[PDB]
Amino acid sequence: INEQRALIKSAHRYISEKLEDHFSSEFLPKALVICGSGLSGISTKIADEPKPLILSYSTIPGFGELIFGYMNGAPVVLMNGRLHSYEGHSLAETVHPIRALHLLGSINVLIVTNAAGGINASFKAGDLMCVYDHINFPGLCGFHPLRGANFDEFGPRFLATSDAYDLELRKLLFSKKKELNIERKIHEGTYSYVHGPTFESRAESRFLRLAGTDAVGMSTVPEVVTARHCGWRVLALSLITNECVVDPPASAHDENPVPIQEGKATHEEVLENSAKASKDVQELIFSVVAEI
Amino acid sequence: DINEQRALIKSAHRYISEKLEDHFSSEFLPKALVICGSGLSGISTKIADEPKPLILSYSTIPGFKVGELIFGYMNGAPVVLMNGRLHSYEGHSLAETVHPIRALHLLGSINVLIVTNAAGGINASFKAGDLMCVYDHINFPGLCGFHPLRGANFDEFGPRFLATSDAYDLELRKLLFSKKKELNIERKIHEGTYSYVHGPTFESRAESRFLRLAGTDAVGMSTVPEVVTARHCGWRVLALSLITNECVVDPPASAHDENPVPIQEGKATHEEVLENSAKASKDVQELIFSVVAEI
Amino acid sequence: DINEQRALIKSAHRYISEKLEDHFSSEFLPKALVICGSGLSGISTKIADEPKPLILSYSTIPGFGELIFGYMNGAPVVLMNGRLHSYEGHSLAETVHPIRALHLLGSINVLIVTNAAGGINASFKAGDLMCVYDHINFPGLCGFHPLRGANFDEFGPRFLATSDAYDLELRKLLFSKKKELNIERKIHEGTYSYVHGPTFESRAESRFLRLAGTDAVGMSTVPEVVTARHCGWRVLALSLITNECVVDPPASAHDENPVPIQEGKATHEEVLENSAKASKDVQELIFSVVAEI
Ligand code: HPA
Ligand code: HPA
Ligand code: HPA
Repeated sequence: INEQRALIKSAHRYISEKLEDHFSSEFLPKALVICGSGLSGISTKIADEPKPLILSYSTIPGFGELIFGYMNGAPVVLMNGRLHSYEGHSLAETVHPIRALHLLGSINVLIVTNAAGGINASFKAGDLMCVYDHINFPGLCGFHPLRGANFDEFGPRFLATSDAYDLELRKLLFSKKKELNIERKIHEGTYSYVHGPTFESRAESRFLRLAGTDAVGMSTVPEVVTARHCGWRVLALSLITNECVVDPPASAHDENPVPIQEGKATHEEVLENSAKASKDVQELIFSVVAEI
Repeated sequence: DINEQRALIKSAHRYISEKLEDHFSSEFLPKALVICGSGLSGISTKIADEPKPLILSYSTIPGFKVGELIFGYMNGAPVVLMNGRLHSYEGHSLAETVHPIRALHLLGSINVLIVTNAAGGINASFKAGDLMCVYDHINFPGLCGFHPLRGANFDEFGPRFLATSDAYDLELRKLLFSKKKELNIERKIHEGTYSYVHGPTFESRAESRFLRLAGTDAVGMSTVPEVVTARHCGWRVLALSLITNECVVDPPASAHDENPVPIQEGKATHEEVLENSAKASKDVQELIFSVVAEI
Repeated sequence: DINEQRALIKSAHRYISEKLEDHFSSEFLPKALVICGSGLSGISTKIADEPKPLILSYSTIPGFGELIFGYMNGAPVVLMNGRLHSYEGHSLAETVHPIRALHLLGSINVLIVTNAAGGINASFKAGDLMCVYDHINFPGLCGFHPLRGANFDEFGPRFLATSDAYDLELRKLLFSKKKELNIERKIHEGTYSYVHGPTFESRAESRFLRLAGTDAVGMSTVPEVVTARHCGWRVLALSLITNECVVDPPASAHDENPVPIQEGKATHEEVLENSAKASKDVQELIFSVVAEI
């Protein structure tokens, strides 16, 4: 833990010095925006003045790029590039940026998006889901970002997660949907984090629905839990990029079977629907960030 | 590396056995191991002063990591107490966590594990302050690969494939309820299923709802690896959970609610767990003290 | 680490390939890998004497129990006799290594795999078979996943669908051969749940598995299935129901005439006894199926 602490310190030391050298007045970001699915182009919405700062991950200790600048009048930090647990990284590596950035002392809000399969039978690809709760499946079984010695200078040994998704931020999001007259459906529901990288089988999706899942994805919950451990408020927004297949597969006894490949999830589909929802998601987040 | 685990178990047992020989006048053959989790932090005081008990710090015993083992007579019965158990969420391997059970099994006399812990109430009828006699468990991490028997089998202790459908001895549970009645303890003792989850987070609302749906009556971050290991060694097991808090299961306030309930309302805290553990300690302590005397 | 796994896979394939070329006078291109789990331990005896089969002990193959290469019912196959179960402490990469090594031969397009399983579906009886047409990979959902790590781009996609994991035509082939062979043994079609083991499930765990949609539970096979699919192979999976899981709640301390909690408990002895009983049928089924893959 003591070496993790050193890495986090070194990272903060590097970042804060770049900031004070780059910005005329002290740059104190209010929000970290993990620019996942839907948010690939929101950095273009960063204001020209003051000139934004772009730090490559490669030059930051423990860390793709961080972008520092003003967005709709508000000072933010953007993460373009994230580490997914299915790539083999430890969860400490995944959430290192949150802990490093916490040391700036100004960030109080995490805004994070991701792609997700719709488990709720009412959801359609293209819909969004504002996350109000989650199930951390890997967390229940030992794959937990807080496993190990507690970072006492950050948060408590035992962290409650029944209050993870700030109600006021969710109300802010829906007020901006209405204000912008965005017609895209925004559900409110439970996000289940599963490790991946497989898409769910039919039986797995049926299990997840039975378990109370509205949408399933392969990221975000470790970052949410770590941000909550640091005391941050969290807004999480899922893009429903595909409808999960839940019907039993064709029986060998069926006269006219539905092909088992029919409607199967693909990364191509995820990418295509992420791009379609991108303008709405970026404009929603653009509006929300000003009022934080 | 089962070899190196074996070496650790053997050296720990060597150390313990030799200390017992040096300390006690007569041979000391404990019949039970009591793991003193929540509500049992004080039961070491009930160990008889005569003959003088032996205290072994985890720091002085091989393989033990930290915490102490206390060897003595409780209510006329020779026992070993474990104070200061290890937890997986702290980063220890499950091997490290259950190592004490294997080391103590080599004394050849222990045939019962008695374990206590704190648990969140998942069953809607449970209240803070209630107890739950455990009659079944769900080993969630174990199903997924975080399992105390993972690795080469300790064939000198038990079978490669261990049944767990019979983990919680019926006669010991009946004894528990007998003593409850004998002691006139008015505190409720439920009978139910304990689910082991890794922690160290308290469950989200959806997580608790999932646990409830899966058949959980109480949830905690300990005990099941020790139970499974004790069963692999062929011991009987009595497990008792302190319901320290009622898990929040209702959905959080909707952004569309005009009169939303604060999402932090009723949130679990370690402070509440400690406070309720303490309020229950007297009853839990008298209960176990009474049980050990009748095997 | 993917560097190391790739080196092992390359070295294993080279060793196997060289042995095949020396051993068989004609080029040997197996079309199926048969993982000879429960019910299949004797199927190697149905390998044709001519051409003489090649047996490769695991201890001589890099990264690897024996591999048997030969002709079965006219078809070139490789048999895995010996598998590595995760509960023994092996990584999932080591467990599925043979599939990636053998994929480099460039001819296998089908995995046939058997295993023993506990019946979770209340209608299943010991002695029944279950043709798998879906699974739940509980360990995989929670992080214990054979594709965890950098992706093997040479084999398949970063993100793999598993809603189509159990080939329909192969399942129809299996049931056709059951009919043709006049096998009266029941063959269910349902969902296999993989759990780590090595414990047999508690009553509460089985009850949980049942409500999750499990028909049969076992401690193997799903990581192999997922890996074969990642390689683009078709999969036929067949479980032997070797015991009926204990699911009823245990006796209450308040019961007057409690049912003994030990009654009906699972034992490895029972698993092996029932695997033995079903073995003739399972071998006859797989033998006839490979002729048409
Ligand atoms: O169907 C899905 N499952 C898991 N993660 C996902 N991310 C996008 N779609 C999915
Ligand atoms: O709510 C809880 N969850 C998990 N472990 C616990 N130990 C006491 N309360 C709880
Ligand atoms: O009951 C069982 N559970 C898990 N694996 C099994 N393999 C055979 N029977 C079982």
